[PDB]
Amino acid sequence: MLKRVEIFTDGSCLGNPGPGGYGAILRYRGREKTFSAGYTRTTNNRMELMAAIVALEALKEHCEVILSTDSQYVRQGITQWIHNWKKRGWKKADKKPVKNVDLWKRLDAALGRHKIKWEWVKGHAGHPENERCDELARAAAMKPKLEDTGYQVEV
Repeated sequence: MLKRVEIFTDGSCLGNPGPGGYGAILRYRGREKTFSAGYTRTTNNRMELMAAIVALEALKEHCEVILSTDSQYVRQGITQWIHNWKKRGWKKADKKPVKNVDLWKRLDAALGRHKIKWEWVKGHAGHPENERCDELARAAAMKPKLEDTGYQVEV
């Protein structure tokens, strides 16, 4: 019987773009482990992705993951865009590069190593783990220690 793990993620910025942060809760057999980190300058989308990335990468063996988030950016990514992007070797129709391809590739990579089961949520109501993640992300964004080297900023 494959290890079953639940993952909750959320990421955001104190003004977008701006100081950002993410928070993830990885639960297993009633025991939970927290994950968080703050960056000097980044965007909401990157954080939403980072959260899922770090959590998934934390796993050290094949598992059955039940990933839950309220991020539409990640939702649409996984549900639609992600498939088409890979076909065109990571490049939109108008030849423009896909945004945050660095993090997307990383997420995809991590995803393929487990049996994911996505669960898209609406608000905080009836979703305590997620609310908690949001809390983690904000606190981390208050005093960021890391730096998002993959963030371009751009003129």
